[PDB]
Amino acid sequence: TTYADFIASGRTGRRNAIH
Amino acid sequence: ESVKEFLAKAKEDFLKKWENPAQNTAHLDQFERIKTLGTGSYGRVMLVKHMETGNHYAMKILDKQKVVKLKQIEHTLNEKRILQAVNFPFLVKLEFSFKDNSNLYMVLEYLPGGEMFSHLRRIGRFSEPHARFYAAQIVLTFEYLHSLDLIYRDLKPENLMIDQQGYIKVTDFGFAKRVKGRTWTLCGTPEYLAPEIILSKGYNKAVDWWALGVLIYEMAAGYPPFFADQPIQIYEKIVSGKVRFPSHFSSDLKDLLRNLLQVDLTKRFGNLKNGVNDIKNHKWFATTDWIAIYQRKVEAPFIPKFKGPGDTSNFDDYEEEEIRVSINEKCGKEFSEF
Ligand SMILES: Nc1nonc1-c1nc2ccccc2n1CC1CC1
Repeated sequence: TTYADFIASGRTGRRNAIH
Repeated sequence: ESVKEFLAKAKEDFLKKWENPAQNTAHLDQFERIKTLGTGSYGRVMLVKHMETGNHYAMKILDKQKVVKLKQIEHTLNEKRILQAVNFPFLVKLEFSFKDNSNLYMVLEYLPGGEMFSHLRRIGRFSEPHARFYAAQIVLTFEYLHSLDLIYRDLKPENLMIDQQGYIKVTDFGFAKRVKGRTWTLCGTPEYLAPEIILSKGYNKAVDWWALGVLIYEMAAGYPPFFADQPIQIYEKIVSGKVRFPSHFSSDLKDLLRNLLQVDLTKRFGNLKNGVNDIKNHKWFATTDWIAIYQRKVEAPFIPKFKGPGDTSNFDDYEEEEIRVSINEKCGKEFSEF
């Protein structure tokens, strides 16, 4: 499922802004 | 017609403060350091207590030397200049600002309810009426900011605080800019970047409307529309012109999101002849009483548990670092107007 893919990803924590 | 009238007076108030900014309104010695609430590219945010009043505040601390190294001087000056000039119910208030030899300080109202981000990840997702309640507050906020020629550029759940009444306050104006034409800076959060930013084009306020589409999707699904392990893979997804919606999304929610997450600028909602009204009059918002949201009369779907004005249970724990003040002034000329 997409939820399981998101949870197993490296981007579930706070995301830093880029510049 | 009353919106036009309200915004005209809002512009007059803003322009007075924009042209003559408040400067040096407090000093570090007037605050008691409590706890680090967060650290990021935005430097650090500290919970502090103002000794003269006993009020708690969230103090954003920026190291002048680090801002210079990151080429963020103009962005930092924009942030403070804009924040001290704005006034809206869904915007965090800048209470004080000052600088010393080493750092810049922005003292903001403290929201112990914490970030929408933490609640969203824990709960998993918000039901459509719950997501709609927050989305309506963002719609009104952008209508206010855009009328002042301001582009926000960093919409995400991490930047949305939940107040004691369950309403939101937008924080972090680090990338906010006052611009009448187009702009070109590559800035924002990977998941929330409009395709025109990724493709190095000149862009305008329409990027904030695309970011609203990403936020609504994330609140209602529990995950963003474009995600991957690395930013590059996220950028490829964004520019591909393809989006997949969970089966639980209503027909109205999907229609609204196809119009916000629209790669074609001549077709993106918020950017057409009818402006914000294409969004406000969409079927997904038929139940939204815009005045009642603005007036904070609508019952909030979620209210954070009140544990005291200085409670930090809604924030994570960070390593406590000193607030070092050099005996020598750093970057004096660069931050003269702060
Ligand atoms: N106001 C605020 N009241 O509590 N936290 C506030 C806040 N103000 C901020 C300004 C800029 C970036 C993050 C900010 N946070 C969230 C903290 C986790 C870092």
